[PDB]
Amino acid sequence: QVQLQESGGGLVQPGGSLRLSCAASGFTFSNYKMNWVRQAPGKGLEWVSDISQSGASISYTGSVKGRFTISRDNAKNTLYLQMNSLKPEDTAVYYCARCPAPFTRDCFDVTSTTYAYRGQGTQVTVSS
Amino acid sequence: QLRQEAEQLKNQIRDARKACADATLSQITNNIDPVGRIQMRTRRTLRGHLAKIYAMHWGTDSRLLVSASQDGKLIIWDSYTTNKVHAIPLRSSWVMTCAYAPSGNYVACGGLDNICSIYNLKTREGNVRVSRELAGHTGYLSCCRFLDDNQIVTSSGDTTCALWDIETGQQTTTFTGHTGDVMSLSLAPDTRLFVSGACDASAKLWDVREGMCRQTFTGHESDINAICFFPNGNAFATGSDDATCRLFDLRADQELMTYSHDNIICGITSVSFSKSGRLLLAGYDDFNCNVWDALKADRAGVLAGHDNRVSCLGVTDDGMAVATGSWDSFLKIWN
Amino acid sequence: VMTKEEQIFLLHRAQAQCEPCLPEWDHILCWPLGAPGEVVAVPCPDYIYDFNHKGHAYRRCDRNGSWELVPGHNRTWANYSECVKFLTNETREREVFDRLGMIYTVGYSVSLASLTVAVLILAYFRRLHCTRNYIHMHLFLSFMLRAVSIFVKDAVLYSYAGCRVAVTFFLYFLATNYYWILVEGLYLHSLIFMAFFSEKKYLWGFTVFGWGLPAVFVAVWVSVRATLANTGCWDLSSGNKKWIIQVPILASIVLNFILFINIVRVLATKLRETDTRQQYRKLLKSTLVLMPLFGVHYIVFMATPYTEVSGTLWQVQMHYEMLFNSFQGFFVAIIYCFCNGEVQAEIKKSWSRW
Amino acid sequence: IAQARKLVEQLKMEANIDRIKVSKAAADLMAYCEAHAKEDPLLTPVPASENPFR
Amino acid sequence: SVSEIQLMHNLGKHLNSMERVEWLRKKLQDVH
Amino acid sequence: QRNEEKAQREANKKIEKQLQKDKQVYRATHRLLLLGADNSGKSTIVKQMRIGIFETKFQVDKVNFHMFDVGGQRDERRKWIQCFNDVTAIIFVVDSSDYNRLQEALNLFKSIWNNRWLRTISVILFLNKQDLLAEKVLAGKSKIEDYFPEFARYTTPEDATPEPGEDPRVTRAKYFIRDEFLRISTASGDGRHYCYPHFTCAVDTENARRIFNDCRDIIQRMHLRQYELL
Repeated sequence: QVQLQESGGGLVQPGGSLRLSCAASGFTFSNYKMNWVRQAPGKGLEWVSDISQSGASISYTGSVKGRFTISRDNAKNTLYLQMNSLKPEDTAVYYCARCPAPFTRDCFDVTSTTYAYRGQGTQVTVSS
Repeated sequence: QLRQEAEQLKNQIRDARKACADATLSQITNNIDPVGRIQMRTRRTLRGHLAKIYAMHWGTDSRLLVSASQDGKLIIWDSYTTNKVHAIPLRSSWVMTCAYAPSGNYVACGGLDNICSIYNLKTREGNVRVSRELAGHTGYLSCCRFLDDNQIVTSSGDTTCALWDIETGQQTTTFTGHTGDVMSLSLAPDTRLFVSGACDASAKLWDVREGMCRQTFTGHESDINAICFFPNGNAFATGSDDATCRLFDLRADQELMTYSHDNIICGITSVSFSKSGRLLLAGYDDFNCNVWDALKADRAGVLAGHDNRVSCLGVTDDGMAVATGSWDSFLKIWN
Repeated sequence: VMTKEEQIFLLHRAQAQCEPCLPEWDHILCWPLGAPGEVVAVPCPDYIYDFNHKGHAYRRCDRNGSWELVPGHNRTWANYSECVKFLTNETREREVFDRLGMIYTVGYSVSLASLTVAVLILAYFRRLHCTRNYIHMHLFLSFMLRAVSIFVKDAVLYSYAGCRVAVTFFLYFLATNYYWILVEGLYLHSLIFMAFFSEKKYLWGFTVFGWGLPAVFVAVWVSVRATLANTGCWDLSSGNKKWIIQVPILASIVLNFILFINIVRVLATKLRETDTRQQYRKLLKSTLVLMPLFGVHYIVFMATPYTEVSGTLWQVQMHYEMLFNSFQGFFVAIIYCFCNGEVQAEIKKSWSRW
Repeated sequence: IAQARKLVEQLKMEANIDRIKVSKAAADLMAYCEAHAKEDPLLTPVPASENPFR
Repeated sequence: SVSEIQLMHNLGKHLNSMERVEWLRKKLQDVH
Repeated sequence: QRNEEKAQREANKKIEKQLQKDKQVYRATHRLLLLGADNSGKSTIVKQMRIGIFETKFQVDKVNFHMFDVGGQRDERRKWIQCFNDVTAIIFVVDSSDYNRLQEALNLFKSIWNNRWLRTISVILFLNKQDLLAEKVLAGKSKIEDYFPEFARYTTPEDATPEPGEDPRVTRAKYFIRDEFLRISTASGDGRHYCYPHFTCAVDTENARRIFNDCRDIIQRMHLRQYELL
């Protein structure tokens, strides 16, 4: 079975550092263009960042460009999102979203309401 | 509490799967005589679809087949003489499915217009006319399968398999449980159960009488685009975008075997068994179909003769030939 | 200009007319009376086309009234040096004409070898049976009939039922190749200038134009030569009657050039809108491969009139023309049938399959 | 909470099935592929006398 | 002017002139 | 009896007569797919075409266009977008005013551009509600570089033809969003498919000519690629 169990998240004061880990299971991790998506309180799903099959090409939404670092570890089949600087705007639930097709650079439907290959999600909230 | 209880329920289900997984189909069937190199040649090519052929269905007599193209045509061919018995102009150009009734009296089709239109072939008037429209689905009709002249089972892109009464045109039973666009069906021989693969890597075995999901199978890693019962009806095979086909057994309830090749990185559009079920015929997106030995997972052979993506595949009820539609607007028959 | 036939007739007339020193025939002129001991001068005869007509031929009359003999011979002394002023005895055009044939005979040979294998490739492939390749097989056929008809002329006459009809085929199989290039240009120009051009609607118009319209002006030229000037194998110039073929062919070569400028003007726009240098790197590639197809070789020496053979214009033009005219069908087959993305895909597809 | 409330018994009805061994069910596919082997005109090619498509 | 036609004519006339000079040589020898 | 064979053959002659008759009509008509969002303004553009799925007809210079807007389906479009692989062009309509949603339209553009089946279809990309974009820039409350940090290092391109009475601030903004779409278009699109960006408002009396015009360029280049020119 395809399973994505995110870890990390919690309360950090603004400017804090937080390490979200997505342990994939039940598929070849090395093929799929893994993404990160988040849902603000009382707001629709939005895309945060992605990473290619081997980690070559990396993009970010721009709202978190320079503040967020994404890397994939094909050894243990894990995805990471290293947070550097947090803003109260960043309070949301982060879902570790996987690309549907295995060998394609396109990624249709990752921010969909009821996407199948997304994780359960971990609440990342920022306050003092 | 709900998340932990749901997860802990999946634990003994996974444990019972490993407990009953005593050996592997490969290990048991490693001593059987291989099917050997199978060479099927194109016997007839059917021409006259303007656009890509999206779906196709044989008749029970193994002679007439119906094909749908993305240009609003339902051409009913004569596979023996290569003649157009009928050409039905569909209201919506966008049609993703077609079924030929077991009696051959009516023919169905649907797509992005959300309606499984039934056409009456046996009208005493010159040509065919629309029998009834089936409104009630809120998603693209992926597949439509007849049970008998008055009962039709449909699938849509709104995670909804429905059973209809074509006399009243009301959705009698609705099957719910999929979390993804439902892409295909397969009715059991007795038409009491039907499996249904969806865009969530999970094929569900439905019960026609009850409307409840009897079993759910996972093991795929992407959208399931094709599904077909083993001819006895105690197993089925599925085809997904992760460039593999997995054979599942209802009574065992595991993944019996997988049909994947290192050089194949294209999804499967269509699968179908032979009449004996020994060959599995998977229609890949690399523009040709491959003939898998269902008991050894060995590539017996290849049906390479399509210019574009193979969209549909059928085997006649007597098994004497294999039709194969494609996006090159050409319907070829193999034997 | 003057036939051997005519020159024999003119000498015969002069001989019949011929039939102090006394008159006698020397085979070319009748000598008059010669004064005793005098040099006799006769104007170089009118009846000899090739003679210098400002000159005199000379004999000597004896004091004894006998034509002067050649020391140690029975021969009559004569001096024809002035008459032969415009004469020679050598070979310049002998090897030039032969070398001209030597080039294009090999030139049309590599065209025939490469085109015949090319037309079969476009023939038995059902997937390539588009209306565009339908223009190509007809154009490919034009350079084949051109390469065969020219071979026939050189073999038949340069090696009268066999020559009156061989010329007509040579002209017709040449006007069509000069016209099937126009159809190629008109077709490509109509795909780019007509807003959603109907390919199949006008496809029959091209086939009649490509093969039929050439036959309209070739046959009428035959119907004009025969009824006025039938003499010889029809390989001679009758003055301005040679413009009934050339003018309709030359009117095609200007239309291809006007169509080629229109295509290159548009293809310059398309590359600009797809960086200034990469426009050159692709515009140049597409413009050079459109030269063999459109036949813009011919526009260079289009309006050159009939010229003297030893002239440097005639020498270069024929060496330039036969070089390019012969190899066109060769260039077209490589560019449009062997360096073709679509064709190379299938040949390896059928190679890999088989 | 309601969505997950219905998930517990939906999955429970799936776990109550009388499952059998793979080995028992594996041999059934060989049994049907052997009984109907002779009747499949693609595993054993058919002479052109009774092949309608030839 | 199409080069093909012109060259054809010229070759015809070229051979005609050669025949003419061949006869001319004969007549010269006769007078000699 | 041979009577049934002739009647079967007779029907096929009449059937294939009808298919040829309707083949001319099918090939002569251009199909378009209309894409956008709730706030994109696809609804407004189809109103300008006065000359479960929604079929729009407009005739430009005696040429028929079918514009197909898909309404019924869910937000998951990775399996029904495969139907529209043989269309002339994808009319992708973007709301340039709302910068919050403008990144999502870039990802949607990227998936279409890089799709294994849509990788040969041109995109006639329309940036609607440019009127609402101008009033957003002039107010100054909404800052582009909050969403796009690269906008701080951007200048109006030299290939800019601003309309008369247009403020420089609008043109700098309205071309950064265009140029942002063309980064994806120019990254992988190599002669196979082309993007046709445009700036439309709700009060334009055009966008039918522009579709007709941009379609003619699509068909022109399709012909020229066969001739190995482009």
